[PDB]
Amino acid sequence: RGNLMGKRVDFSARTVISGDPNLELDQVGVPKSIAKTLTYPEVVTPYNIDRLTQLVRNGPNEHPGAKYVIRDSGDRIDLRYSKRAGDIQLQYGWKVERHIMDNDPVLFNRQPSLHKMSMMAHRVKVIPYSTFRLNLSVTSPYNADFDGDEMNLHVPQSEETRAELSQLCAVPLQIVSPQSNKPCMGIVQDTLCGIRKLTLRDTFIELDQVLNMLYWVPDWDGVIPTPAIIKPKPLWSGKQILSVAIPNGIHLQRFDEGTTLLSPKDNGMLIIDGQIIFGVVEKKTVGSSNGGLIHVVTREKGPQVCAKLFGNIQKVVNFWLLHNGFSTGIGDTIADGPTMREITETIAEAKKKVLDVTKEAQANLLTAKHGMTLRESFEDNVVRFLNEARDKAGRLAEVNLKDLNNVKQMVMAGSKGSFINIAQMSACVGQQSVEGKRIAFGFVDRTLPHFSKDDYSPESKGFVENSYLRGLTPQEFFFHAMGGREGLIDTAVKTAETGYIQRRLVKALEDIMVHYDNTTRNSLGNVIQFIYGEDGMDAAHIEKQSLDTIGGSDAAFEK
Amino acid sequence: MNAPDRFELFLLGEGESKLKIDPDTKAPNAVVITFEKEDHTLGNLIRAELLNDRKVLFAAYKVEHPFFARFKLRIQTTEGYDPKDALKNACNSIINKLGALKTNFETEWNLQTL
Amino acid sequence: MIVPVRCFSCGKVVGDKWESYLNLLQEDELDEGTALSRLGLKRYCCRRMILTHVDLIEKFLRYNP
Amino acid sequence: KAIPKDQRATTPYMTKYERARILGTRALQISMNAPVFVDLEGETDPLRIAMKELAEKKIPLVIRRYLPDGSFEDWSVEELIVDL
Amino acid sequence: ASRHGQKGTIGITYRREDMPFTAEGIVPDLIINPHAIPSRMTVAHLIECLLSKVAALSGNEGDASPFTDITVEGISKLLREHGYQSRGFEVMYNGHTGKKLMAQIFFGPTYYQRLRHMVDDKIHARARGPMQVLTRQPVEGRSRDGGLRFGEMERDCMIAHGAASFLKERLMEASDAFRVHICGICGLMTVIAKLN
Amino acid sequence: EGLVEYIDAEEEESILIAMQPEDLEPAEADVDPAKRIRVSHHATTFTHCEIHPSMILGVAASIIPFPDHNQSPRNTYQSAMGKQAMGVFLTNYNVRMDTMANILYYPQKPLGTTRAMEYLKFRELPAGQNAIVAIACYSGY
Amino acid sequence: YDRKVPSPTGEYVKEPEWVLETDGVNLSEVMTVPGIDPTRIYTNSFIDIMEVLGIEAGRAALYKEVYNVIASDGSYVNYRHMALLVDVMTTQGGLTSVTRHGFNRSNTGALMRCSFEETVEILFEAGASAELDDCRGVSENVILGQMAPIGTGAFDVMI
Amino acid sequence: EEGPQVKIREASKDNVDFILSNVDLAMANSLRRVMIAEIPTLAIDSVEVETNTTVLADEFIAHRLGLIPLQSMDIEQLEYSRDCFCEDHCDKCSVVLTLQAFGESESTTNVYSKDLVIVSNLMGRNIGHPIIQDKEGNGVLICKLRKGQELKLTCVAKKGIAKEHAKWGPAAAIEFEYDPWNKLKHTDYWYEQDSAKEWPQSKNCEYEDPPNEGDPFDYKAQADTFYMNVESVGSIPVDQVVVRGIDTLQKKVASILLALTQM
Amino acid sequence: QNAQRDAVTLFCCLLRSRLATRRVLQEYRLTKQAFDWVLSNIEAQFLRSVVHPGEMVGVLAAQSIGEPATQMTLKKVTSGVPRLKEILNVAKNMKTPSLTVY
Amino acid sequence: TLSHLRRTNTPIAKPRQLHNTHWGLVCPAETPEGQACGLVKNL
Amino acid sequence: SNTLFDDIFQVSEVDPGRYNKVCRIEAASTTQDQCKLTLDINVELFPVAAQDSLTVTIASSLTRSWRPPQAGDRSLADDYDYVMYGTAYKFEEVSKDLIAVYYSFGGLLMRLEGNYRNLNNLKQENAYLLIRR
DNA sequence: ACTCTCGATG
RNA sequence: AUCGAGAGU
Ligand SMILES: [Zn+2]
Ligand SMILES: [Zn+2]
Ligand SMILES: [Zn+2]
Repeated sequence: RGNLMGKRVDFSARTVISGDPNLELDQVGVPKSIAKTLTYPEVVTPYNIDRLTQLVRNGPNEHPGAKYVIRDSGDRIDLRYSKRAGDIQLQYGWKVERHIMDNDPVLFNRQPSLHKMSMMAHRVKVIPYSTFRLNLSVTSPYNADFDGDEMNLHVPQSEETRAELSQLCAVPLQIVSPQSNKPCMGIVQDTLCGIRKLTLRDTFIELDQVLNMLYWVPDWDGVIPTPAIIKPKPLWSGKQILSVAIPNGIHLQRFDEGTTLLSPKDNGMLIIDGQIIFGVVEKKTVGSSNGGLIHVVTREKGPQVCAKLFGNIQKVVNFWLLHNGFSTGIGDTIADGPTMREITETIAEAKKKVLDVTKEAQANLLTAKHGMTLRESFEDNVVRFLNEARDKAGRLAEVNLKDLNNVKQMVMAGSKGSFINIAQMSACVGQQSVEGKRIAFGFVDRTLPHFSKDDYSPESKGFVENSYLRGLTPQEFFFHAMGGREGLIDTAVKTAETGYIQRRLVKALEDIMVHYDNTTRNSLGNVIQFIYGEDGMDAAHIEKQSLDTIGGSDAAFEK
Repeated sequence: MNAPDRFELFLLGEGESKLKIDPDTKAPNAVVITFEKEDHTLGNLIRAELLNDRKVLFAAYKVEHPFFARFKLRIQTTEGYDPKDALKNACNSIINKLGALKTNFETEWNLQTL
Repeated sequence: MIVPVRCFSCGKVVGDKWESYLNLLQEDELDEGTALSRLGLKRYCCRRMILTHVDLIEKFLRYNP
Repeated sequence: KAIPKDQRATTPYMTKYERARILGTRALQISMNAPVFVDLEGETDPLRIAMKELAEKKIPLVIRRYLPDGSFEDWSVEELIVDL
Repeated sequence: ASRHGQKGTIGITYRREDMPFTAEGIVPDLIINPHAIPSRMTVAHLIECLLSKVAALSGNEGDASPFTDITVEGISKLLREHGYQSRGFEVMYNGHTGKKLMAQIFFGPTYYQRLRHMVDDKIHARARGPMQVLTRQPVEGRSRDGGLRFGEMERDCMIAHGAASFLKERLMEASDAFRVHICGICGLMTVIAKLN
Repeated sequence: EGLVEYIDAEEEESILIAMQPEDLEPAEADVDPAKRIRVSHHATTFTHCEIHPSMILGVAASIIPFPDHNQSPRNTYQSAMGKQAMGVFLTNYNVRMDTMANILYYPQKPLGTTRAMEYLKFRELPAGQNAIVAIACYSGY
Repeated sequence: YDRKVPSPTGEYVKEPEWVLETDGVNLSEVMTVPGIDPTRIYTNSFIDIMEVLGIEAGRAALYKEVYNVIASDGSYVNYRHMALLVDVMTTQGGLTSVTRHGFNRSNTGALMRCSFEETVEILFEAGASAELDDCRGVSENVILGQMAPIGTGAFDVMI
Repeated sequence: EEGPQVKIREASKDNVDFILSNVDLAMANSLRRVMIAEIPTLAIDSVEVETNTTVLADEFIAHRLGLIPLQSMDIEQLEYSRDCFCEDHCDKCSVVLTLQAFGESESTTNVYSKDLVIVSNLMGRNIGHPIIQDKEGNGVLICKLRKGQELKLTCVAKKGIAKEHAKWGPAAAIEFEYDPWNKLKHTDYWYEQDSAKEWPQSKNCEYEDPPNEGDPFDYKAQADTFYMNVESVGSIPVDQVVVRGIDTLQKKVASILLALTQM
Repeated sequence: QNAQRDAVTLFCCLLRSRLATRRVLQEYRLTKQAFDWVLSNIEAQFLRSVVHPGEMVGVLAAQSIGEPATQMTLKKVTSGVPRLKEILNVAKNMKTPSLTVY
Repeated sequence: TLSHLRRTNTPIAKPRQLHNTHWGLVCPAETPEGQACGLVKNL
Repeated sequence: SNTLFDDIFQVSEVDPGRYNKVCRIEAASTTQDQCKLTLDINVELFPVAAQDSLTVTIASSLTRSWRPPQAGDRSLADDYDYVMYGTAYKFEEVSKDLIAVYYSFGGLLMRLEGNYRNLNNLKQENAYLLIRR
């Protein structure tokens, strides 16, 4: 287990990681002192020597040099010691362990490795400061964020091995994933809250920015496109410049709820030939979505186009934003005075619901729902009554927050957060729960020693009524604690139970593979599937289309 | 540790010239000036005044990455004008304002008490 | 651990204002909010530096040798 | 056993894996001063030579595809089709 | 990082000029991202900042004692009496360009922690080195220029990819790789290298 | 003088504890809307009242500014991290010879404090400084 | 329960129907009752399904359950993946666990079962019986540090 | 005179609140940035330590002296140590100081910047004097001593600039605002009810006119007029901070232009 | 050549639904030249979408379920992870049995 | 240092849950994460 | 080289849809009672209001980088105040004897509907829009 | 009952 | 070599 199917290994590195937006998707900012240490055996040849010798000359401590040279006999020349270390005439048919350089192929992984995607070949770009740096939108497959996450890096030694990494493994080829026949990388955080504000109709950008932005995009064709507006002051729309980043032969049609080829909600999406026609761009368009601009561009133009797409979208939106700016104050959880009155009573009327069911049940009138205890039915009624209270008080808050409320602004992008996160911050936080039920009776027939025995009312059984803003009360706080202790617990137990699944799943399947007859079989030759997937079709190359033979009127089938 | 010394921001290395000029391949009458060991203080000011002159078509700058102290100006000018002049005129135009200012401040500095 | 020379964010000198600050509280009997304004600290990055700097040095000087 | 030049089912297109290692094993030989059967418009890197050797089908290798009984078919890199 | 479970590493260092700046001349010591504030509902962080602003100004202690009559409002009503906007927004200027920022920004003193775990204490990197007596594999830990474990699980991923040769190269030429002799009959490491 | 009793878990069982003594036993007889929503007096029996509620918290979480206005597992994270915070661990660090000990250069008492910081001697031996922070998208680094 | 079923006219629409949900299992005797539709009746105990309706119906439920584990959280996984797992379980004739009893007794070369929970024994009863390991298995060429019959090593190269 | 124009309003020994009329923002900025980051100054870039029995550590102490404000009025006739032709320093590109203070008294002996001691031949130029604005007469609190502790040091101040390390900053704060009312609409104010009862009004609204509610129709609005205030640290008085800012800016613009001449 | 007919079946049912005579002509007005392109194009675009012999799906399928499994975390059913634990074990001893009769 | 002196440890139905009676005696928040979670408590 | 369409309209609804700098305007054509219009408009740059009478043109006229001025000495179809340029994307048969066209001026959308606009509002990239007085 | 770094003992 | 605290999703 530990020495034969999983060894410790030479030519490897490991470091803290941190995000860098001006770095192409498939790249990895390898810090210098590591690239000073790691080494790829290159064989002398007429094609290289001139470069190659200059390295042996540079010596193992100024970046683009090298360590060890090796000769016919197989004797190791050590470049840091040795009298003859500023000398040495490189002889064809020798080798030269050398400093990893820019644009080399390397396997760059994060543990745990529960994917193909947790291992992807990148493209080196050597840098100062001691962090493996990477592009944001290679975050997901690895499942990294930059609050400490440490990451490994392996280096190939063989010429064939380099190919294997650059040809089968590399980051652009993994973009569209077989796992869920969808793309596994999207556009996240800053970039994404931006890919949107930029694109509102309202958003207007005038000349001087336009020219920088234009220029910012590398693949820019150098043709100031003609401003939508020419009159008084010739502006461009957001959409307009973002359209530059979008290549040509790219066609996308969306349609959400209120969408009409006029789109008075700037709804859906319409894109014709590297040009955006209407509709805000947000996660549905440019997320790791199925219809996804990224699913499209990858299949249509090619992987390598889509790789360079990510960068360009990023660099423009990251910029515009940098000059527009964005924030979040407690003000962004505050809400309208008369709504904090409407929320209040919206809870209060639910507190009377419960009361009345309870006083009802206290008279043996409460009817048992076929097959559950009168006490089960009471509970379920109550639980529901305050789940619907929280959610109603919550929805109530979702509306004051105006189109400028920075929390909501992220929510509309789909960058972070949700309705729930508003609810708990601005409204009431809700019913706490342990093992599916509302707070137990640990003490005898009572929750805490600050309550009378036999007390099934909300307060007493773990309903927190205030918000994460106004603040909880002692009791509330202590129930709430029990909430996400359970949470933490099964979280770190979720990880152990599952860790084992993914080991076994792997070990049984493991040796299954599609053989050269389009069968599907293990090491014994015992057939398992007669066609892979039953259609012999790689999951990547596949997508949700409609079958219009299936639906609608015998008339309109024929119309 | 991997940290590069601070002086590598305003001091030119070995065979590294303040201006390295290349002619933009995509457009015509167009030019991309690399500026080494300089930053936004400079490129922004050049760009603003590189747009006041009415015989200029296009100008923009960008710091390709903040780690390094380089920046890339791109100028495209009208049929006739050679950007190297557009830039020269520009630069001079600036210097005259800065002198102008330097005087005018020193003028009004002197009139006040303390 | 001794007063910091020059405030972090802003830059303005402040290590010259410690002994003077402590003498405004304890001696002409003033609240920290006035003292801080008198000594020429009108921003709050420059302010927070004094209202906080805690003078542990007074307590390692305590050890003999 | 064997198998003829005829009676070959086995995709007449190239797998990515076949290619992958053909590009590898060639990249190898070029990188060890063995001859290049192309003209280089101006390349040094052993792989991107072999990419060009291949994309003018002048690579002299033969894949031997194994079927799961104990048999196989031969395929010259002239025969196989580089779609991808 | 902060005080409410909002851990974060430095991504970069900018000099005072390149920072955004408030009209009063002030520049921030540290900029966090707004995207890490909705999902972990770390509201206090925001409140602290509001309170701590007020306190540094008026020259008093910020009382953030838990179960109290202190209010986001109660603070905000004070922060105004002192001439800033009551939710700690301040108009800022992008220092690159001098132009104003289109959005107003949350700005205030917020008590931050420095944590152990710095980088230079982690940045282990090997390129062949010592090997354990028994196994002849590379050694554990960076304290002695050890390897990194290409664990069972990372193998699965190389198999997934279909990179066979790479799997051999990693599992042999780096780490364990040795030659033995073997009898062509009683197929065993019985044999006898009188090798010479 | 019998003003205070020592109560364990088991005896706790047979009592009634008041939270705040003020608002929890004067006669019943407006509400600044931004104040939180505490419950009511509904209880008459009160045998001993809680000293003050913050004393349900341990050493670490007592350091947190406003943990009530905060998701409960977040507080728990800070409480495993206040113990990796760099500061002055003891005045005499200069004279103790120990493997590995880090001390901050300009230790700074916090601006936002807990009443129970006083007994934890946190303002006297801080860990952390008092930064001007800006919540914003900038370079996207 | 809700259902999408053809109108006489062509349009797919919501005939809302009546379904009974149970707490406990005896397939053997419920589908034999009056009034139920035996052609539909479903148990979450796929194990029962097998022993009643034969293996090929049991495969289908075993999938349909695994699906509901995943789909209930939101997650989509493209069929073929789950299909394979399910199909590997269900091909020795019966249901074959993904623990050491099902897939690690299953007549494979010894070394591949070594590389999993019960290691030592498997080598012993391999020993005494005198098994012959094929060396066609991933896990076995990895122990021997050779090219694996995998993407790059599934074919052979020549001249 | 010609274009760019000034009106001083308040003026002190360290404050210069002025109006800067008729200019691109571009430059009002690039001035400010330079003023921060590019004007040269003297401060301590090498401490040579003989004996330190003090509480504090060697390089802690070092750090502090680095930050110490030093006279820099005749800086522009000192040289950068990297430029002169002398091994290490020379009184032509450095200024050496000494610190000797020894715990004598029972009652806690203080070491101020006042106790720094010019050694090197100045050459009769105003350079490297610990700057003291302190009323009681002692600059900075360098460090404290007990009964029997020493500090025995040798500082070496060199010419330098903010970009390299911020000790060479000659300026703290740089108040900066334009278009007090959002006439130009460069920002989009954030609000609960009234965008204009909810923010406040800078003193800078007095020296400009309102909008008169109804008055929209034209277009094209640029930024003249910027309301600054340079707070000097003392190394240079305030006037020179703005001036040298303007000069040094002008100087590196020169250096490009003259680098076309040279190509 | 029967298997061949079967795998394709569904793909065509789409193909014939899209490329049918009212539709080609009236819906999306094609022309011969473009049409014969659409045609030759699809064929390749199909061919490209085939599985490559070598594909180690064994693992791939495991991983592809072994991952989103680790992403589950929190109407009376055994659901998520424990259910997955139940199913793969081939649980005789199961906790939420249920019949569902129509 | 204060915290580590004030520490508790428990060897081995459901003991990891914050339990009602802990109110006032044990700290609700203070606890390590993961594989000893809630078994280790702080007073 | 020429002009494609012309009409005087009158505005009914002026619609701010959670937007300050843009309004979409449903306006109708004096003259022909088989014709109406829908227009997303920068109302910060060119104000507009209730019961208004506006003048329209389309054109394809008075494609390399966009130079600006040097045109305070040049040709301009700029007797008009407000002026945009868009691509066009759909030609919808309302059925009839009646037809509508759709333009996008960088997302500022347009709807238009009549039936002489046949040999007169091409299928094309070009489409300025010039709105006067 | 993933990969990690540290700190300790017969 | 054997045990004890922390890293990250
Ligand atoms: Zn300050
Ligand atoms: Zn033998
Ligand atoms: Zn000198």
